[PDB]
Amino acid sequence: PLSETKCTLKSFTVEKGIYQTSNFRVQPTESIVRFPNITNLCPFGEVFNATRFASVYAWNRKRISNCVADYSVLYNSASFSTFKCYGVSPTKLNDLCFTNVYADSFVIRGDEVRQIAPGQTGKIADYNYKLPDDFTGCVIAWNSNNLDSKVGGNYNYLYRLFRKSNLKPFERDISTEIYQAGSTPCNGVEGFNCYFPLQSYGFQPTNGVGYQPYRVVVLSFELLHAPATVCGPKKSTNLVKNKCVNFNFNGLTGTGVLTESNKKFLPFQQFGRDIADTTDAVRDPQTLEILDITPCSFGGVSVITPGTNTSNQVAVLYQDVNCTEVPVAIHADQLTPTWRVYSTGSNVFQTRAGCLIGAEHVNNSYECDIPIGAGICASYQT
Amino acid sequence: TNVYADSFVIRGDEVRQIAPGQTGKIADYNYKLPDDFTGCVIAWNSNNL
Amino acid sequence: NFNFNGLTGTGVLTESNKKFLPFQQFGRDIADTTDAVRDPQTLEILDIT
Amino acid sequence: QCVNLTTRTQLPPAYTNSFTRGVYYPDKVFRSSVLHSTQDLFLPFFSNVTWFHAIHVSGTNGTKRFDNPVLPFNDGVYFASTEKSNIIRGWIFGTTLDSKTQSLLIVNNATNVVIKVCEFQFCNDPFLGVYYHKNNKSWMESEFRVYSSANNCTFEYVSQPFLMDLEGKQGNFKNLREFVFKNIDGYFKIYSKHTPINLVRDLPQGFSALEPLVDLPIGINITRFQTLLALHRSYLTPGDSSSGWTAGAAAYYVGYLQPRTFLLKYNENGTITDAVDCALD
Amino acid sequence: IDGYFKIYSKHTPINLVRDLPQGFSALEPLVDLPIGINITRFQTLLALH
Amino acid sequence: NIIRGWIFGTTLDSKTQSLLIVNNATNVVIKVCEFQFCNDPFLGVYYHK
Amino acid sequence: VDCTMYICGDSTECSNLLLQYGSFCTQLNRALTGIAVEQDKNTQEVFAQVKQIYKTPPIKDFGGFNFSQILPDPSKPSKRSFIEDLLFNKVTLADAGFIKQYGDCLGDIAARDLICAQKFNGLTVLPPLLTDEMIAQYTSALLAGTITSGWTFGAGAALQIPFAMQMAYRFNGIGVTQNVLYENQKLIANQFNSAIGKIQDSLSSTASALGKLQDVVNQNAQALNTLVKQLSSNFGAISSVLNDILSRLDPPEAEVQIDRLITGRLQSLQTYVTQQLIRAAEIRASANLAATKM
Amino acid sequence: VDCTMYICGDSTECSNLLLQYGSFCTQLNRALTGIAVEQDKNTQEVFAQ
Amino acid sequence: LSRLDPPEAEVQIDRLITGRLQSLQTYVTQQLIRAAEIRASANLAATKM
Ligand SMILES: *[C@@H]1O[C@H](CO[C@@H]2O[C@@H](C)[C@@H](O)[C@@H](O)[C@@H]2O)[C@@H](O[C@@H]2O[C@H](CO)[C@@H](O[C@@H]3O[C@H](CO)[C@@H](O)[C@H](O)[C@@H]3O)[C@H](O)[C@H]2NC(C)=O)[C@H](O)[C@H]1NC(C)=O
Ligand SMILES: *[C@@H]1O[C@H](CO[C@@H]2O[C@@H](C)[C@@H](O)[C@@H](O)[C@@H]2O)[C@@H](O[C@@H]2O[C@H](CO)[C@@H](O)[C@H](O)[C@H]2NC(C)=O)[C@H](O)[C@H]1NC(C)=O
Ligand SMILES: *[C@@H]1O[C@H](CO)[C@@H](O[C@@H]2O[C@H](CO)[C@@H](O)[C@H](O)[C@H]2NC(C)=O)[C@H](O)[C@H]1NC(C)=O
Ligand SMILES: *[C@@H]1O[C@H](CO)[C@@H](O[C@@H]2O[C@H](CO)[C@@H](O)[C@H](O)[C@H]2NC(C)=O)[C@H](O)[C@H]1NC(C)=O
Ligand SMILES: *[C@@H]1O[C@H](CO)[C@@H](O[C@@H]2O[C@H](CO)[C@@H](O)[C@H](O)[C@H]2NC(C)=O)[C@H](O)[C@H]1NC(C)=O
Ligand SMILES: *[C@@H]1O[C@H](CO)[C@@H](O[C@@H]2O[C@H](CO)[C@@H](O)[C@H](O)[C@H]2NC(C)=O)[C@H](O)[C@H]1NC(C)=O
Ligand SMILES: *[C@@H]1O[C@H](CO)[C@@H](O[C@@H]2O[C@H](CO)[C@@H](O)[C@H](O)[C@H]2NC(C)=O)[C@H](O)[C@H]1NC(C)=O
Ligand SMILES: *[C@@H]1O[C@H](CO)[C@@H](O[C@@H]2O[C@H](CO)[C@@H](O)[C@H](O)[C@H]2NC(C)=O)[C@H](O)[C@H]1NC(C)=O
Ligand SMILES: *[C@@H]1O[C@H](CO)[C@@H](O[C@@H]2O[C@H](CO)[C@@H](O)[C@H](O)[C@H]2NC(C)=O)[C@H](O)[C@H]1NC(C)=O
Ligand SMILES: *[C@@H]1O[C@H](CO)[C@@H](O[C@@H]2O[C@H](CO)[C@@H](O)[C@H](O)[C@H]2NC(C)=O)[C@H](O)[C@H]1NC(C)=O
Ligand SMILES: *[C@@H]1O[C@H](CO)[C@@H](O[C@@H]2O[C@H](CO)[C@@H](O)[C@H](O)[C@H]2NC(C)=O)[C@H](O)[C@H]1NC(C)=O
Ligand SMILES: *[C@@H]1O[C@H](CO)[C@@H](O)[C@H](O)[C@H]1NC(C)=O
Ligand SMILES: *[C@@H]1O[C@H](CO)[C@@H](O)[C@H](O)[C@H]1NC(C)=O
Repeated sequence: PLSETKCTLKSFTVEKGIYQTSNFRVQPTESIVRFPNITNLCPFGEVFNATRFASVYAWNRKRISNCVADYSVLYNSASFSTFKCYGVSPTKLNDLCFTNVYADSFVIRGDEVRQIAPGQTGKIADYNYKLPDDFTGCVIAWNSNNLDSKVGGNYNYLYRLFRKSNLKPFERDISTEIYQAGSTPCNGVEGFNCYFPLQSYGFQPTNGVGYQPYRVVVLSFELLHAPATVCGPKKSTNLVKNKCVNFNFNGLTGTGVLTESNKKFLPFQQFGRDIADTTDAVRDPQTLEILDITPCSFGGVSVITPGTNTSNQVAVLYQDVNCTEVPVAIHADQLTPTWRVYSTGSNVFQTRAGCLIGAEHVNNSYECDIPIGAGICASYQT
Repeated sequence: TNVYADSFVIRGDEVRQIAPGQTGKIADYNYKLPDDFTGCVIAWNSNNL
Repeated sequence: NFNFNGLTGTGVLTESNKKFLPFQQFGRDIADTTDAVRDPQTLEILDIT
Repeated sequence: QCVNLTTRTQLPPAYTNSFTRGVYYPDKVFRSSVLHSTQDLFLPFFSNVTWFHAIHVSGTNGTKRFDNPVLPFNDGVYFASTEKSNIIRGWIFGTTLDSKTQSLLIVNNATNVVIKVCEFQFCNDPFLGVYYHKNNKSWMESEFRVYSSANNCTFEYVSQPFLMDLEGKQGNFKNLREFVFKNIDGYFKIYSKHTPINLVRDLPQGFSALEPLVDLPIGINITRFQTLLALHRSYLTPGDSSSGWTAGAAAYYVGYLQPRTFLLKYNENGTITDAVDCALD
Repeated sequence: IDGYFKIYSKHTPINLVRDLPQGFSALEPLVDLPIGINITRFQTLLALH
Repeated sequence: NIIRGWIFGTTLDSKTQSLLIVNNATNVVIKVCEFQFCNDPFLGVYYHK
Repeated sequence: VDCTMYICGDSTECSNLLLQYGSFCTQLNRALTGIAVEQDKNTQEVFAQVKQIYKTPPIKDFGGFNFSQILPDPSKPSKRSFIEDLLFNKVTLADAGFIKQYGDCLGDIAARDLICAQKFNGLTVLPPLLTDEMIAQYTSALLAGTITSGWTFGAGAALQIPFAMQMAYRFNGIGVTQNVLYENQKLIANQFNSAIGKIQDSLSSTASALGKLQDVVNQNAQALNTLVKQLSSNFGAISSVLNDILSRLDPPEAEVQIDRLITGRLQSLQTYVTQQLIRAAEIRASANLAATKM
Repeated sequence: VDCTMYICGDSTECSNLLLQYGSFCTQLNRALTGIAVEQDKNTQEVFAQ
Repeated sequence: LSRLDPPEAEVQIDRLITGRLQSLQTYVTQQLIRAAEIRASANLAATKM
């Protein structure tokens, strides 16, 4: 505490007085990792080794649940030229759980890959497939030029060229109502100013790169605000109560002291929030117990200092510690804890201002110097 | 100053994994740049060599 | 006319809103006359008027 | 096999105010929106309850006490307890609580509930207990020293497997377990209610009625009974089987039933919400 | 909204005769249906006796 | 149990896909199809005597 | 204020980034310290005016006058007068003379208890140097001083003066002849004794007069509660919670989000300190007048 | 001060974004109100003696 | 709002909102300082009255 005062004041010398210091803090000693009881691996094969992809015209949406998102399983044989995540840094994927997870699946032309991103325009972005402005997922794409290609052209892949308006995010429209143009009434018949709304792709194996077919997978998911049925490969540990710990609960990290709670979460609520929107309770993913999370740091400390040009001894006042040696129960497993002080010395004095450690106490009274508080002062004497 | 050049051959789809902050088998197991990388990266298609 | 698990009587059976505890088969009114029963096959509560 | 615990500090009994506790539903009848007059053996209102304060593990001059005395049954027993860690686990009901006659043993042990009526040779200082710690943080139960032997067993009941929470806790009491035990005409009738609490020192003031729970067809003479508590043992408290133990975080109360008449108030859903002890004043 | 048809609900006992009861409660999330369609109008389906 | 379902959509006609939600006897079915809807759709219960 | 805890409570990455806004965190602390020093000086200037602490005389014969509800009641554990107990009982403080222990917040209660919630966000309250008992001793001394010597208890050695004479001199001061006091001594004493009882009864009945003191207390409480509520603001960030930022983002992205929250939290603290300084100037002015009037 | 109008006068998108630091907008007005109240008291103390 | 899509516009709007709030905070602070001075003047004037 004296050095802390010296650092604060940018000085090697501290004048006699009272200085405030940082709150008393303790460090966490172990980490608790908890994930839901998921035993299965996610259907990476079905998603990336599919016999067929939908045309962009009428894209598919697969729901994903009760599995491990171990993305590394694709490292042995998949190769993706295109990759971009929007709602999360990709380096964090293995420490997170994912929820409300869906995989959109379709085929587009290579020059159209750039139109998938949110905020883009063009015939695909406007008429076939669109992501929202605030998309929170990640996009994967690759050059399937030996799967989706045919010598005479692959005409099983279709896209919409005409619509009277643009699509909203995640919409599909499979209507074949003939497109009318030029205020020229049309009774469903292709002709002047009347078009079938759909067109096919070529995708011959002999075309240049911009014309090769590409497979696009869009992973749409949410993080940290709901129970998850899909999670990364990180292994869990046992949970320790009434200790200062580090933790990871379904991707939500932090530190603090976990205590049992009496809060009653609804069946769909995984996490709670306090009055200033900070998580203060969680529902454990393996057993649905509710635990309150209390910060490790607390209280306050101040230091009673004689001039440092006289003595390097100081006395320390603890704002949240009584120091009265009240008899307590013996926990069977735990040993009775100590006072939240940096050190307990030879002189412990208890007052209304908090307990003071290191100053001798006398029953005398005098003129105030180096005021401590609540009727108490101190001085340096032989 | 303190100038070094790192040099290697990878697959073209993996070029994107060189940038710091990326993941993938190269970014995770073969070669990685730091979060605060202060340098510059150059790459090209040596398809005839 | 009726017989509910041996308890006989006559009257008009209407659906009720009384909530019997899991162990209560029959109820009683203010002058100790049965005025509701729990049906033995489906646990519906019927008032007897 | 059993052992006498020899480290207990000798402390006096405490007494408390029963207030309005010990009320139960008089029959299996649905009643509502009515006041009803009945007669039965009930804990009298504002009665003298013996307080078996039993958490004395604290202090340098330790007061460790594991209080499991034999108490009279009289006309029926009001029993209640407050606990935070599943310590109060059972009872012995009988004549002399000895091998000479049959008696009733009810124990909630880890993973099951067993009720037997046997000629048990009971321990003078019976107990249950949990010991394992250190290699892993799970607590494990292994001690059962209630009786050394038993024979001529009848009414053997075993419940279904379950898991039990053994870990000791700090903080307030969490579980109020209220019971009424009666021995009438061949039946041992037990009524009960489990209510959440957050108290620190004594039986909470308040009112509820207990539900019928069970009727046990056991034809025995119950004159006295004994409360069965579990011990906390660990690496932290060395000693042999008579000394290497601590008291856990639980305590209990005993009152007695007397014939009384009551006015009971049933609300619109048939819940007893209040009562008048007609002989109180 | 944005590809989802969100439905919230609550089921409450009533004993009214003529109109929507006055009172307050909040509905629970129930379900999120991932249906990418344009809903502009709707129709209520009733059964006949 | 008369109010059993809803139709949600564009024109509520066969030209486009729309959402049909119905609570029918014994089950609940939700489908999104190019339905050719009735102008006066209904469900119903008949048998008696 | 623990200016680190308010911003980066229990967060390592935030804590290191926050080191850059260094002398500023310290500057806020200096400003609050200066206020705290003045609050004790103000108390001392108003009450600790005379270092001679006089005991209430054993003689209560101050002419026909009573004064017992003004003077300290020796039968109480307190050193307060009857009127003072009412003043103290009517103003509501969140608490007083008590220290909350860390273990007291290890429960659900931490989220309901504003004192606990403020402490966990680095906001603390310092105890006064002078206690109620010491103040009671100062008012006791002043009363003993003025009841016996009156004007002369100050500006020199105290001189005892008969109470009737003290008032005769006070009347001469106003310009009322001394003859009035002696001729009407019983009237004056009866009017006074009645007036004091009326004040005491008025105080027992209506506490609204104390609203000024209640407001000082409420205003500081509100300012601290505001600092806690403001923690929820995003300030351009994705989320106001550091843990959400740290969980989803890598360092270089997390840093942007963190800087946005640090700036916002700093604005909240700077605003707080400024308001406390303005309020401090106003309380000093009141205290200076109070000291002057004493 | 109408602290919303000053920032997002007649602008919906701005207004919604402005709701996040909402307590602040309120506190600015509270401070101004305190001044405004004191101004009438000052007049009263000087003249209404 | 005219030239930018929402997520880009949000950056630009946040800069202006922060800016405008800082301006208002400055205003309020100055008014509070001036208010202290006017009160002092009023108190002196009241004393002289
Ligand atoms: C917060 O919740 C508690 C506990 O209630 C239980 O948990 C909730 C989350 C819900 O799921 C509840 O449906 C569930 O019961 C509430 O405490 C309880 O309140 C009820 C009254 O609503 C009390 O009932 C009384 O019981 C006495 C004795 O029988 C009667 O005389 C009374 O007339 C009345 O029926 C009940 O005892 C009480 N529980 C405990 C342990 O004290 C709490 O009120 C609720 N808070 C709020 C703001 O709603
Ligand atoms: C500091 O400790 C004293 C000592 O009392 C004991 O420890 C307390 C924390 C509390 O647990 C007491 O019950 C213990 O006896 C406290 O003084 C006590 O104050 C309480 C409340 O008024 C009173 O019930 C006790 O009898 C007092 N005990 C004695 C012997 O003085 C004091 O309040 C504590 N200060 C704090 C926590 O701020
Ligand atoms: C996707 O399909 C490829 C095959 O095209 C799978 O890769 C093969 O995996 C087996 C082991 O099961 C190896 O023996 C083969 O040598 C691999 N083939 C190639 C070309 O590398 C791949 O595992 C499938 N991916 C998923 C997620 O199911
Ligand atoms: C959702 O359906 C509505 C109703 O049909 C569409 O709005 C109409 O669009 C046609 C052109 O296709 C116009 O001629 C009408 O005047 C529009 N009506 C109204 C009330 O605006 C709307 O465009 C559809 N949305 C999407 C994304 O397709
Ligand atoms: C606890 O101590 C008591 C004595 O205070 C023991 O009681 C005696 O036990 C012996 C057998 O060892 C009998 O022969 C005596 O007749 C018993 N005396 C009485 C008065 O009962 C008791 O057995 C001890 N229990 C344990 C578990 O050690
Ligand atoms: C708790 O009591 C049960 C029931 O008495 C114990 O389980 C029995 O163990 C015996 C061993 O001889 C078996 O023959 C029974 O079939 C078991 N019963 C059941 C229902 O499984 C159980 O071991 C006791 N708990 C502890 C911790 O010892
Ligand atoms: C925790 O560790 C203890 C100690 O090794 C395990 O309990 C032992 O189990 C063996 C049988 O495998 C018994 O022979 C020992 O007597 C037991 N120990 C004690 C002190 O009684 C316990 O099973 C482990 N628990 C978990 C969850 O791993
Ligand atoms: C209760 O158990 C005892 C055993 O402790 C029974 O005693 C029997 O006594 C006869 C005497 O002729 C012996 O031949 C038997 O072998 C004994 N039985 C056993 C199991 O040892 C006694 O009969 C039993 N009483 C009842 C009612 O069951
Ligand atoms: C209520 O709807 C269900 C579901 O559509 C009907 O049951 C289905 O009947 C078809 C007949 O072709 C079967 O192929 C399906 O397998 C059945 N589904 C299920 C879940 O059983 C049911 O018959 C309808 N109710 C009534 C009264 O007609
Ligand atoms: C001052 O007035 C008080 C009453 O306000 C007088 O003391 C009371 O004396 C009666 C005697 O019957 C007691 O019952 C009251 O309890 C006393 N009250 C208090 C507050 O002490 C007191 O004697 C008067 N003193 C002088 C000097 O006139
Ligand atoms: C001045 O007025 C007061 C009343 O305000 C007079 O005192 C009261 O006289 C009545 C006469 O009936 C008594 O009952 C009251 O007890 C008296 N009050 C007090 C406090 O003594 C007083 O006499 C008048 N004085 C002069 C000079 O006219
Ligand atoms: C799921 O529970 C079983 C016990 O039934 C346990 O053995 C397994 O390790 C748990 N699961 C996971 C996915 O970690
Ligand atoms: C119960 O009776 C005993 C008799 O020794 C007495 O000391 C105690 O105070 C009584 N307690 C109550 C709560 O009435």
